[PDB]
Parts: sequence; structure tokens; C-alpha cells
Amino acid sequence: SLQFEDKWDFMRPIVLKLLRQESVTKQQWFDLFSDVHAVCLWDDKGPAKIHQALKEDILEFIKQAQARVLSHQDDTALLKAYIVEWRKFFTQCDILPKPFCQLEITLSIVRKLMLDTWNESIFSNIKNRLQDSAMKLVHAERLGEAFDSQLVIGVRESYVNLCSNPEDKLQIYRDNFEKAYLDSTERFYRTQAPSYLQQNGVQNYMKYADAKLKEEEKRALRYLETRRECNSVEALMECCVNALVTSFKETILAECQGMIKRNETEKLHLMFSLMDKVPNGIEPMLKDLEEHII
Amino acid sequence: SLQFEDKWDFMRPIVLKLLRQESVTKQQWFDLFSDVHAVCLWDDKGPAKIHQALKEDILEFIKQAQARVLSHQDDTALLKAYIVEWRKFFTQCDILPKPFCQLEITLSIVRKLMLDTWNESIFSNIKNRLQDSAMKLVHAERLGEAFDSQLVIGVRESYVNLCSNPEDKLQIYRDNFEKAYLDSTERFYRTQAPSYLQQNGVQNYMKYADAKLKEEEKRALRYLETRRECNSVEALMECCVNALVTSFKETILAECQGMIKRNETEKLHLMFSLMDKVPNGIEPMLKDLEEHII
Amino acid sequence: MYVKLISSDGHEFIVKREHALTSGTIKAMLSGPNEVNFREIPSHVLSKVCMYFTYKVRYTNSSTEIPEFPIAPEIALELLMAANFLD
Amino acid sequence: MYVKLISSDGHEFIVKREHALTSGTIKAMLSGPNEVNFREIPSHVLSKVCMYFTYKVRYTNSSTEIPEFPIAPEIALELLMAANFLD
Amino acid sequence: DQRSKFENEEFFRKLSRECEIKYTGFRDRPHEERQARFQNACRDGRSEIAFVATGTNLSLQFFPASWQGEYVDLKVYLKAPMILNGVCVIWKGWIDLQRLDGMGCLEFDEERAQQEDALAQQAFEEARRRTREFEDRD
Amino acid sequence: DQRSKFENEEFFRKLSRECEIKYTGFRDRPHEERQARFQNACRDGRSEIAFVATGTNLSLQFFPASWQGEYVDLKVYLKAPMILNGVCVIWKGWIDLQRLDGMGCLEFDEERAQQEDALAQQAFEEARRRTREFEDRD
Amino acid sequence: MDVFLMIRRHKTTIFTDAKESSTVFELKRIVEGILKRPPDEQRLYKDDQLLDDGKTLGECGFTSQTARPQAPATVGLAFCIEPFSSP
Amino acid sequence: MDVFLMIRRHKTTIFTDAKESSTVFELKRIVEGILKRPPDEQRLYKDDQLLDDGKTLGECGFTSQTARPQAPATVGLAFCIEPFSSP
Amino acid sequence: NRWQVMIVWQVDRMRINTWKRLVKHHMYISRKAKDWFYRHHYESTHPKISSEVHIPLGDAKLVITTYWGLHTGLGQGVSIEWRKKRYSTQVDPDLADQLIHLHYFDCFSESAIRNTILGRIVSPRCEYQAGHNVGSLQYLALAALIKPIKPPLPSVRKLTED
Amino acid sequence: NRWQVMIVWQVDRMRINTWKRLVKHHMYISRKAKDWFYRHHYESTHPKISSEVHIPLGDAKLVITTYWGLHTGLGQGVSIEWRKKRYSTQVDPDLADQLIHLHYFDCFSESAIRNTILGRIVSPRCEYQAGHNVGSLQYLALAALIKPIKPPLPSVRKLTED
Ligand SMILES: [Zn+2]
Ligand SMILES: [Zn+2]
Repeated sequence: SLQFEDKWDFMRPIVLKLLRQESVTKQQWFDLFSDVHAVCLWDDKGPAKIHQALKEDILEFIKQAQARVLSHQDDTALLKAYIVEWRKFFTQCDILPKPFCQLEITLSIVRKLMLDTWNESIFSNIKNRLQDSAMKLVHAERLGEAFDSQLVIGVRESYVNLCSNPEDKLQIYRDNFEKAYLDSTERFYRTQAPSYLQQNGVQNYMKYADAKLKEEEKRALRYLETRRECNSVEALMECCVNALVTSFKETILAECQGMIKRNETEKLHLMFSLMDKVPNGIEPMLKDLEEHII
Repeated sequence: SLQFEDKWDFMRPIVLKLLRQESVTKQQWFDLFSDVHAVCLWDDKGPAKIHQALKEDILEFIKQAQARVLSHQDDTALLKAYIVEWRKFFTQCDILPKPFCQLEITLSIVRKLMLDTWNESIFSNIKNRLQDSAMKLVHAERLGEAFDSQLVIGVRESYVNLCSNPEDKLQIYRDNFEKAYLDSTERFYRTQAPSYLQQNGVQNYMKYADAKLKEEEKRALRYLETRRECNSVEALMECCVNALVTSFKETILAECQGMIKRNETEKLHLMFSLMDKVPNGIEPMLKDLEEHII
Repeated sequence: MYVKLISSDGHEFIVKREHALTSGTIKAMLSGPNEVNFREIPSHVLSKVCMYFTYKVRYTNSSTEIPEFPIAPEIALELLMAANFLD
Repeated sequence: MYVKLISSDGHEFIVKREHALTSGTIKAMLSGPNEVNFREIPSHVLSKVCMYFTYKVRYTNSSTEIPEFPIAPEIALELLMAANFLD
Repeated sequence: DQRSKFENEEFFRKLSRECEIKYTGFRDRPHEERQARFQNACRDGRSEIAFVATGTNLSLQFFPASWQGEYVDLKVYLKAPMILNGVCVIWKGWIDLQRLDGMGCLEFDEERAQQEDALAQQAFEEARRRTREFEDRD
Repeated sequence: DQRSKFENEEFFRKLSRECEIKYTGFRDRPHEERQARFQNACRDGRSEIAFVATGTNLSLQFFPASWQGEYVDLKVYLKAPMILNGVCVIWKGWIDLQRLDGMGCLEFDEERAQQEDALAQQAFEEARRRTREFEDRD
Repeated sequence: MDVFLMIRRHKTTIFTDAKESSTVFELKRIVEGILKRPPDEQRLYKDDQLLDDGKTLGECGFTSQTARPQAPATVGLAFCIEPFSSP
Repeated sequence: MDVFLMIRRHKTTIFTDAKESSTVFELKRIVEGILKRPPDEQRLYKDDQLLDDGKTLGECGFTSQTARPQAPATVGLAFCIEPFSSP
Repeated sequence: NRWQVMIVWQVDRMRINTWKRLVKHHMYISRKAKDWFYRHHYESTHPKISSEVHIPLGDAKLVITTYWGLHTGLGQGVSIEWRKKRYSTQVDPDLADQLIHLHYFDCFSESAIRNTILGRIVSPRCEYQAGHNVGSLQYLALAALIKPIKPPLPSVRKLTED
Repeated sequence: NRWQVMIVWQVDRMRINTWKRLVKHHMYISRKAKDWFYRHHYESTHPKISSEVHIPLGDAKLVITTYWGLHTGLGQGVSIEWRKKRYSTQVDPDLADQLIHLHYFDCFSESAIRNTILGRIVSPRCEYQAGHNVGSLQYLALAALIKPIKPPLPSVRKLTED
């Protein structure tokens, strides 16, 4: 009575509409639910035929999207097309696996299928390009040219989500793009800090350092992943502090006596904040305080 | 102004009245309190003179009481005289040391003085006689001739109280009279049980054993010391059980099968009570119960 | 906050929200693109399904004594079909 | 249940029982053979002694802040004598 | 998980209602000696004592630890550490003498919850949650 | 002794009245970042936090165990084992986020009361009870 | 322990929760207010008695033993009853 | 926190305890009943006001600040006042 | 005075002797319980342990202990435990039955739903009805469609009752 | 995250610096405190321990610890302990003073009551008035009869206040 071939003809258009990010309706969605359950139950080979049809449609749409994406030879155009297409694809991959709950139970495999297909289609070939473009955009942003944050956020979340390695969810992401981010940020502060310190002054350097620390914190909160914070944000601002304040701790302790004999409130707040970061930085200013005591 | 010699003349009669178990008055008692405090304070050697006068009067009265006690050459007359005199003396020793609280604080030594004086006066010479007479009275009582329990109770409490050795309060008492009590009771049950078991019967032996156990428990509660129960009552009924029921456990286990095939309620209660006493008496009756099961 | 479960004929078996989410397929159905349509599940099955939903949500922790669910064999096969779809 | 503390002149300074037992000599005096006679302790010191009894029994656990006991030096030596006798 | 099972599961809901407990024993025997036996059994660790919780057959029972191969307390103290139903609990039901009656309630055992084995607890929870029906592959 | 000191001594009478506590800190700074610092300091053991008990200078304070040479809890849990005034106590005063306010109370530490050294406790009690005045012999 | 009741309003089959000692007033305000049906221009028609008119605790405090989860009672509402599907 | 008061009945100097919000009725029944003195054939004579006649909470709820352990207030009684001894 | 606390359920002798009979019959005569163990009291020096029916639930093991001289239960008792490598926890009768059914007794296999829905036969059944303490509606429906041993199966909810 | 809890009393920097001055003066210049000890902050690697005044109370020892960077106490703190052979207990200021007075500073002797009662002189006196937190009526009377250092004695109740 009920077989895969008797209803797959009606099944396919709704699957394609869900896949290709098109407008859909609730009633058709519930009819699709009932149809997939009935085909999974009655037909002896119904689940297998459903799975192979799903994989065929997934592969076809992934090939179409990949062909569209590779059309843009320009790096920035390719980046914007890739982020738009990935956002729509990821919304679909969040929506798509819900109908095939009966298929999943009998044998989510659908979400893994989508993620792996998109990965092996596009990510495996343009991961390096996306990475370098992301660092270029983020370093331009840190220079003072604000850009579209959603692009870098989507790049990062594609890195965290499309990790084929099942040992850790964010293994490839954390051990490639996160460490590249730390190295890039460290080199930017290494290039920038001595010039500002030598030119603008001392208290100017401290206030600029505080402002840049706040900006780096907010950019770590927004750009860098915060769903799990797996040694990412902590490593980022730890490298920031060990590249700025641990770097110029000699200047800080040199001016510590001047602060002690001059009673700067902002500098006091700064060193109170920075005792915790330095593993053994407490002793300079506390010994200066006791020299005041003695 | 105030000296020992100026008021000891008035002090002495009230001390003697308190000592010799005579009628006294509250007002004289409070005047004695005030006088002893004033003499202890003002006179430089007042406390020492008070102490030596007290020791002199204590020794004199103890000598008088000892001379009175040794007058009765008869063992029973000496027993009754000794218990009466000791009861009055111990009441005084409970009452006497309260007035000399100031004397005690400046240097209860009074209670120890009374106890040691009476001990070295009378107990050191008639302890063996009192012990053997107490055993005679207690074994006559267990035979069925009820006697004056207060005599043996006073003997026991004099043993517990007049112990000169300060390592333990009841050491001499517990390791002389208590062990003599255990030995006497054990020999009495050893002499009595086999005859009744052979003559009266089996269930008669069990009911008599229960009745005698209850009687021994009540006599341990009354006669034997219960203020501390320092390994005394536990040792007593433990020796009773290991001389009666642990002794005839072979007969008990022989009749256990008869009970199991006859369902005696009183025997059931008796064995249920006696499981805990015997270290390994559970196995016979429970193996018989399983033989019923098997 | 209730969920409206429209049966095949058109009966509405509106049930408290927290009861309906005991079945996985309902949870997956509400998500994505109230109103839920059950054309294969008629009254004499959906009624008992929602009733079992209430019975299960309340008698799930009471470890003392849980009374059984007496259901007639006249609807038992259709009820198994509904429990295979929803649950 | 109170204790009647008759002073030298004849004043009765009847105090709650639980207060009076804070002094050892009172405890030893009541025992054996109410009524207690204080011929060497007159009003102007016995009053302060019983008053200190109340003050001490109530302000003995309050570790927060215990106010001091202001007593005039005009009666201080007799009060030391009474505190040497009773306490 | 265990910290939340207290407030949802019904076994401890019906147990931790400040329930009444009563020492069962030699009720056939005279009360005077029944109370005497209760006292001389509670004082020492050479007997056994039970508490029937006044109505059901669910009764706690205490045995000397020498019979086997946070500590327990037996004045009027009846501390009981036990992992009831896989979740650690503590029972502080005192008893009243001269009446052979008392109260009882359960409390969470935080120390063992933070110190007992975690892999074993997870294994027990997994084994308790799952169901045998429709499990074996056919 | 310690089991009775709770109900008579006044230090714990004034402490175990379900007292209000408030985290002191960077109040000069804004409330939002103050909450952020409270959260990121309470979550991890690399800072310090205090609670002033709303009115006095008697404030608890937590320093990480790495700074030095029954365990503590820091969700909204603030278990604190400490022998206050010679008698073991336990403090279970939770805090409320988004308001920097909370509650507090003390409870007896039975486990340490039955497991801490007895000779040292007796020595401390003897040293606490006695008085220096009229002691040295002259 | 409470008793679960449900509404049979013509085509509607509201399934909800009721307390053991609920009053008609609180029953009408919210419990049957899912379909935005305030007591105005409406009257409950529980069986033939119709639960009187309302504000009555004599019958609204129905026992939990008559309406067990397996077969809880009906109430009904209007301003008819749809027959359930037959096997 | 309460306030401690004493009775000065001619020769008698009852020392006892009073609560902060005590009423005259409960003060007379037991607190001054140590010498078996019921309110019948007696009236308290607190200072000149004599605490009115009784059953008054306006003044009987005396503050604990006015009377302290070191120096508590007096009440007095009759149906005179003995002077304390002088140094 | 040391002391260990063990929750027990007073049980009339009848139930315990019939449970012992059933366990010993199933373990040896039948084949359903050929995997369990048995420890009598002469190998258990504990003064009250009368018997122990050991259930090797795979990695862990359930142990049911019966007592001899409970105070007017002559009065016996039962206590159910889940012992696993020096980690022992008490367990109520319903959960003990549920854990027992997880391994030994039979149940409609995963392929026992589509077979009955489409009218085919069902190969395995559920002889341990008592091992299903509420279940999924599929279970209730299937048990109604397929309504379920001459020597009764050993359950621990029949025992602790009364 | 490991964590240890220690009760502290917020104290203004004045009180703590004047207490340090008094302790260092009495220990070295005076002879009343020639028995105590002192641990500065450079020999204490703890990030907040600023100073420790060690009081060898015979067999046991009292230890008073001062803190550097309390959150707006720059804000210091103090915590009083009675450490004895790996058994450390917290102690309130009044009890700390009482235990301090038990050994170090001289106090009326046992022969200081009859001497004043009879009018003779009193040889020892009580310079640690603050060490007497209520006392026996003999103490109150004697202190009134004999009403009591130019460099003030170090007390721990003057400090924790405010
Ligand atoms: Zn089954
Ligand atoms: Zn002093």
C-alpha cells in the first residue's frame, strides 16, 4: 500500500524547498512528517531509499553551492559570498534534520551529513584563504577601520562547527585559527607599544594601554567564540598582557616609585588591576610601599 | 583584733557537735562560717592553727570510735556496730567539710582527712573480717534467709570510698571484694545447678535458672555498686551465665531439637535471650531450624 | 501557552504545553516552520494519546503505587500506531 | 524557691535562687544544717553584692559589650571584704 | 543530579515528611523491661535495634560493626549515613525514652556527594535511567 | 561541651540570626563591571572575595589554597568550615547575583566535633576558662 | 492531590489541570480562558446540573477518585457535544 | 532585652526579674508573690505615681535604659522605706 | 559502639520461604536463572544473614539479603542492595525489579513493534511482566495487544509486600 | 577551584600602623614584650600577609595576621588565631586579649587581697587593664581600691574596633 516510490515524488519538492532556503509552510511540513514516518514504517527498504535520496539531494545542492562560490575569483567577493551562503546553509542544517527523526531513530545523522558534505566540498579547499582573509580583516579593524564583524564571526563558527575530527568539537579551530589569532595580536602589540611609549609619554601610554585592553576584551567577547571559552579568550588576553604589561614591567616598576611619591589614582587602579596578571609582580610596588612605611 | 586563740574556744563545741553526730542549729552553723572566715583572714597563722585543731579533734574522735568498735569481740555485733558507726561517720564526712571552704581555698582536704583517718584506724585492721563476714551474709541470703541488706551495702560503699590508693577510686574494692563476690557466686552455682538439673528435671531447670538469673540481677542492682558500674555488674552476670548456661550448653543444645520438634514458647524465649550471651550459641539452634527447613 | 493539536476530523485536543513535550516527534514538529495537524490520528486515538500524556506526566515520579492504564483492545492497534508515530 | 539573705540589721535581700548560687560559700552554706544570716555584711555592701549577682548572671555570656560596674570608693574596702567572704 | 533528585523524586518526598518512628521489639514483654532492654541495647554496641516508621514494613535496622568483616551516632542521636536509591542521604530521627516513640527525617549528604566515586555513580545512573523493552537488536 | 556552647554563648547567638551579608569590593566603580568582576572572581580560584555582614567590620574572606603552603564550595554555594572561638562551626550563607546581596547563618560541624583532636580541644578549653588575676603565687 | 478535568465545548476538547478544591470562579477566569472565554456571555454546563451557575464549592470540589487519569470526567461549555470517532 | 526591678516593701528588699513589656497584673500575681502577697489588700506604690492602681501598660513597660544592673530603679510596696546603712 | 545502618523490609516467613523455593527451582531446574549465585548462612558468619541471592547484573551485581532473627518481623527481614566494587547503594523493590529485568528476563525486541503493527508474528515475548514498573505508550499498547510461567518468576516486589 | 575561608576584621590603616609601632617598641625597647616574635611580609610569600606578631603562649601560640590589599578595608585586615601543633582556631578580640594577659604582663597576685583588706601595701599591680574583660567581684573591688604605661600596651581590642 505505502511504499517509498509511491510518495517520494511528493516528498522531493518539500525537501528541496527546505534545503535551498526557500519559503515553506507549516501544513506541508506536518504532511512531510507524516509521510516520512509512514514510508519509514511500511516499506521494508523505505528508510534506506529515504537515506539515499537525501544524500543525493544533499550532494547535488552542495555541488551547486560550491560551483556558485568558486565563481568569485576575487578574495573579498568570495569571502562575502561564502559567508552569506554558509549562513543560509547553516540555518537550513539547523532546520533540516528535524523532519527525519523516524529515520534517525530506525538507523543526528542528517546534521553530520550536511556538515561533512559542506566541509569536504568547500572548507577543505578554501580554509587557508578564509583564515588569511579573516586575519587581514581583523588587523584592519584593529588599525581603526571598522568592518563587518559578522564575516569573521561566521568564519570562526564555521571553523568550530565543520571540524571533521570527532575527538574534540573545536580541535582544528582552536589549534589553527585561535593560535593564529594570538600570534597576530601579539605581533601587533609588539609593533605598536614601543612607538607609543617613546612618543606620547608615560601616563599617555598607561591610559592608551587600558583603553586598548578594554577594546581587546570587547573584541574577544564578540569576535572570539564564547559558547564554551575553551582556552581561547583566556589565552588571548593572557598573551595580550604578557605582550604589553609583562613586557614593559620594567618601565612600570621604574614609575612605581614616582607613583608612590606622587599618589596617582588612575595609576593606582591600574597596578591594583595588574597585580593579579603578573605571577610575581606584587613585590616591586609592595616593597616600595614598605619603603614609604620604613 | 581577731586571732585563732580569741575565738577557737567558741569554735570547738560546734566542731565537736558536727563531728559526733549531734543535733545542731542553722544559726550556729552560719556563725561558725563567719568565724572560720574571719580567723582565716586576720590571723597570720590562723589557717594553720585551724588545720591542726581540726586534725587533733578528728584523731581524738576516730580513736574514740575505734575503741568503741573493737569492744564487740563477736563478729556479728562488731559488724552491726561498725555499720552503724560508719553510716553516721560518713554522713558527718559528707556534712563536715562544707564549713572549712575558706581553709581549703587558702591551702576537699577535710573529706580526705576523715576518710584516711577512719581507714588507717579501723579498715586497715578489720577489712578481712568485714569481707569474709559479708560473703557469709550474702551466701546465707542467697540460700533463702533474707537479711539486712544495708550491712553489705555499707560494707561495699566503705570499700569503694575508703580506698587510700589515688590511682583509681574503687581499685582496692573492685579487685578484692568484687572478685571475691564473683568467685563466691560461681562456686555457689557450681554446687547448686547439677543437683537440681539431675533431680527436678529439664523444664524445671530452665524455669529455675530464669528465676535465679532475675534474682541475681536484682541483687547485683541492689547490693553491688551501681554508681559507676566499673566492670562489676557486667563481670558478675557474665560469670553467672558462663557458670550456668555456658556450662550446660551441651544439655541446652541436646534439648534444642526437642524444642524445635515440640515448639515450647518459654524455651523459645529463653534461647532467644541466651543467644547474645554465648559467643557462638547461634549455630546449634539455627542449624536445627534449617534441618526443619530442609 | 497551550498547544492546539488538530485531529483528522477537526477536533481540537488542546493540551497544556508541558505535557505535550514528553513526545520527541511533537518537540521536533513544533521547532522550525499553536497548530499541529494529525490526519492519520483520529479522535479515538489522539484522545487517549493526550490523556496518557497527562497520566504519564503526573504519575512518573510517584514511586509508591502507579495504577495501570486500562485501554480496550478495540483501539489497541491504532493506539500502537499512534505511539509509534508520536512517542 | 527564693533564698532569704538576712543582713546584719535585719534587711531581707531576697534574691532569685539561680543568682545566689554563683558564689561558692553560699552554695556550701545552704547545704547541710530559706534563711541565711550576714552579721558582718550590712546593707551598704550586701545590696551591691546581690546587685552584682544579678549583673554577673545576666552579663556573663554577652560577648558583644559588657558595661563596667561603677562603685564608689566610699564602700569599696567593705565590698572587697564581702567579696572575699562570699565569692 | 543528586542535589535535584531530592526535590522531585517521590520516595524522599514521602520519606522526608518528618515521619513518626517507633522501636519494634519485645512488645509481648512488659513495657518496663521493654524500656530497660531498649536502654541497655542502645547504650552498648552488642545488640540490634530497629525502627518501623509507624505503619509500613520499611524499618531501619542497626547491627554491630563487628558482625561484618562520617560516622554513626547512637544520648538521643540516631545519625545514619546511607546511599538510599543511589543518592546519598542522612537520617537524623531521634527517639524518646520512657515512651518508645520518636520522629524522623532525611537530609542530603553533601560530603559523600562531593567525595564518593563519580564513575560508579554515573554507571548506576545510566543503568537506572534506561529501559529493557525494545532494547535487544532484532 | 561544644554542642552546648551554641545555645548559650552570645557570639553565635548574634551570628546565627540569619544575618545579612554583602560583598565589599570596587563599589567606587560601576555596578555592571562590579557584577562582572564578582562573577569572574567567584567562578575561578585566582582572586579573593569578602562579605562584610552588612554593618560591622566582621567580614569573612576567601583566599585561594595555593596562597598557603569537609571541603569548601564556591552556583550560589558558600560552604565554610572553620573553628570559630574554639568550637567547630559551618557557614552556609548564599549570595544573590545581579544584586550583590545575600544571606548568612552558622551551623554546627558535627564531623569535626567527633574527629578533631580531643587533647588539644581540652587544652584550649582549660586555657579559655581560667583567669589570670590572683593566679601567681605570692 | 488534585483531580484533572477537561472541557467538551462543542468542537473543542480542552485538556487542562484542576485542583481538588477549586471554585467555579477561578475555574472560569483562566483554566478555561485558553480560548479567550471570560465568564461574560457564557455559562458552564457540567452534565445536567450545569454546575449550577457558579461560585459554588459544594460540587466544584470534586473528589479525585471519581475522575481517574485513565477516564477523567468531562465538563462541557457553550453560550452541543461532538461524538468521538468510532472504530 | 528586659529591665530588672526590685521591690522595697518597708523592711523587705525583694530582688527579682521583670520583663521589658510586663503588665501590672502579671507583676503583682507572681513576681511579688514570693512573700505570699496577692493583689488583694495591697497596692503598689511606685514612687509618687504609685504606678496608678494597676492594669496599665503605659508605664509598666519601662525602658531597660533607665534601670541597669549596676543601678536599677525601685518600686516599693505597702498595704515605708528603710534607709540603707551608711559608711 | 560501632553501628551500620541498613534499611530493611519486614517480610512474613511465608513470602521468604516461597521466594527461596522459587529461586532455587529456577536457578537449577529451570534455565532462566542459571546465571545467579547463592550464599547460605553457614558461609556467612554474620549472626543474622540467613541467605543471599546474588544477581550478577553484568559489571555490577544486585544482592538480596534475608535475615533470621529480626524483632517480630520468628520474624525475618530483607534488604536489597546494588554492590559494585566497594560502592554499595540501597535500592527500593521497584527499582530492583527494573534492574533485574534489564538483563535476564525477556522482552519484546526492538523489531517487535513494526511486526505487530503490520500484522506479522512477534518472536520474543515478556515473561517478566513484573519487571516493567509508567512505561512508554508503545509498551502499554503492545502489552494490551499481546497479553502475557507455571513456576512463577522470582520478583522482589511480590516479596517485600506485606 | 580550591579555597580557604578565614574570618577577618577590617581595620583602618591608622590602627594597624600604630599597633605595629607599639609592638616593635615594646618588644625591643621595653622589656614587657621581649618574648614575642615577628614575621614581616618579605618572609611570607602569601600575597596578602603583611605582618605577623607571634605570641608564644607557653605550649600553644597566638598569631595575629595583618593583610595588605583587602577590598577597601588602601584597606587592611586583621585575623586572630590560636595555633597549636596543626590545630588552629579562630578567636575573637576579647578572648585574644584575655589569653594574652594570662602569661605576659604582670597582674595582682593571690596575696594581693588580704594585704589590701588589712591595709598593707600591694607589691604587684595590673598594667594590662584591657586584659580583664565580667570578672569576680574581688577583681572589681580591688581595681576600684587600686586604680591603674606611657608607651601604651599592645592590645587587640583597641585595634579591631573601627
Ligand atoms: Zn519486559
Ligand atoms: Zn590583670
